[PDB]
Amino acid sequence: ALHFLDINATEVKKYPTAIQDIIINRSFDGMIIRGVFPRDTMEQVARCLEEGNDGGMKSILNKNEEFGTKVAQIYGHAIVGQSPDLKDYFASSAIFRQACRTMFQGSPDFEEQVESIFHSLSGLPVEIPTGPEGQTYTPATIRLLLEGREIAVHVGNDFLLMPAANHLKTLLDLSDQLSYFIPLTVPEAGGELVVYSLEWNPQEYAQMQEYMDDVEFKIKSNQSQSVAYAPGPGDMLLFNGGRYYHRVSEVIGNSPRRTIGGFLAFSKQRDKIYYWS
Ligand SMILES: [C-]#[N+][C@@H]1[C@@H]2c3c([nH]c4ccccc34)C(C)(C)[C@H]2CC[C@@]1(C)CC
Ligand SMILES: O=C(O)CCC(=O)C(=O)O
Ligand SMILES: [Cl-]
Ligand SMILES: [Fe+2]
Repeated sequence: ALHFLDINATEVKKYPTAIQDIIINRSFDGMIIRGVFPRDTMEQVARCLEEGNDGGMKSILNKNEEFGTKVAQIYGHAIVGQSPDLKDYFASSAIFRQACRTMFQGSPDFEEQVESIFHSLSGLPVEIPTGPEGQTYTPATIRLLLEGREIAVHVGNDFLLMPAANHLKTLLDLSDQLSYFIPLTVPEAGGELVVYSLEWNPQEYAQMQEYMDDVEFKIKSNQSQSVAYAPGPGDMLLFNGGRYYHRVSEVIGNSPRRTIGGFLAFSKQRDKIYYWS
């Protein structure tokens, strides 16, 4: 069974070892952190994406039509499924950061608030990784799930074994990568993070549709227990997506599910938190 804490964002400094407790000690598996961003800020950002005045965010929208209903539309390239050079990824990452910064209008700033949370939950400095030639990684991508669309089952630690993570790998501690996301908008029904009790195993691909099908088989071959979560707008769900297989259930109704999220992990020497998408 999976164990998620649930606290208000005001309390995050009282859980200074929370990230260590999830990744290293495994004393629990995730957290719902309520009101990390105000509801106003989330609505504002959602409007910016609706109305088009999004600081250039729509210029880096990846519809991912060649994968159908099993993925989301992603603003900015995610690290998943990129060429090891990451040329396109770094181009969109740069745009994502300035666009995100623009839409949040320091109310509060996305990166500052997210870093503040991760800092309070670890007592560590928090940074966005840097590429071989100084290129910024993106701190997040925005995931848009339209009606009928879901996010196929997968697990995060597989991503660190993909060619696109070749640089990241060198910066990171080999421990579990956590996932985080914050809903900007929630759907009328469905669109729940469903986490399975099945654990990723290092003793058991890189092409994407091939990967998704490989995991869906692995999920159907085990049929293990699951729990569903549906955090509200502005709530951060932080959990061990690296270890536990999970998906996002089909979005029911016309209201799209918009999340801003990514991943975080310890640096090589466990003296820093990196976060990215
Ligand atoms: C959606 N989504 C992302 C991952 C993703 C998948 N397949 C894709 C194909 C093309 C672009 C992205 C993906 C999987 C099912 C691994 C998706 C997991 C969730 C992601 C937001 C992770 C960056
Ligand atoms: O809902 C999202 O944006 C991502 C869901 C997910 O797979 C994760 O949090 O790792
Ligand atoms: Cl993941
Ligand atoms: Fe995930």
